[PDB]
Amino acid sequence: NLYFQGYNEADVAALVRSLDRAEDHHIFAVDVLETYPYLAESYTKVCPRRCDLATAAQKALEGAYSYDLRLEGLKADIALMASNCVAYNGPTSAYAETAAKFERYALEQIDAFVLEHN
Ligand SMILES: COc1ccc(CCc2nc3cc(-c4c(C)noc4C)ccc3n2C[C@H](C)N2CCOCC2)cc1Cl
Repeated sequence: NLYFQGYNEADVAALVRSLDRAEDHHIFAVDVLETYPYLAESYTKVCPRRCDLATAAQKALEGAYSYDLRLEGLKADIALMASNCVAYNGPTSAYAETAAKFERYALEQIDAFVLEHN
């Protein structure tokens, strides 16, 4: 599929929005530094690169993920969200457990979208 015309941006953005779960206490909804702006110095030392679901839904509408055949770019942004949460909060916290659960749920929804759309 060398000439894949890309996934519909609105469709990808609705997929990203559906990854924001109440069972995850919405911890991935918005930038950590929008919620905790004074954490910036401490958080950036550990996590130089950040992402969140509101930023990803915005990037989806700009077409940031549309041209990856298997939405590899979106999967990398989900992995970053999850990884930063494990790294900043520690592997024994309930946050790290929520990050691992969210990641597994998100990759399954991404794969089901790819399979459905194609
Ligand atoms: C895993 O168990 C929980 C998870 C989260 C909480 C506390 C809430 C929380 N604890 C949070 C921790 C983070 C966070 C931090 C700090 N570093 O990475 C992440 C991700 C980010 C958001 C967090 N949020 C949600 C923030 C307060 N909200 C803003 C308003 O809209 C709803 C969401 C409590 C529990 Cl019991």
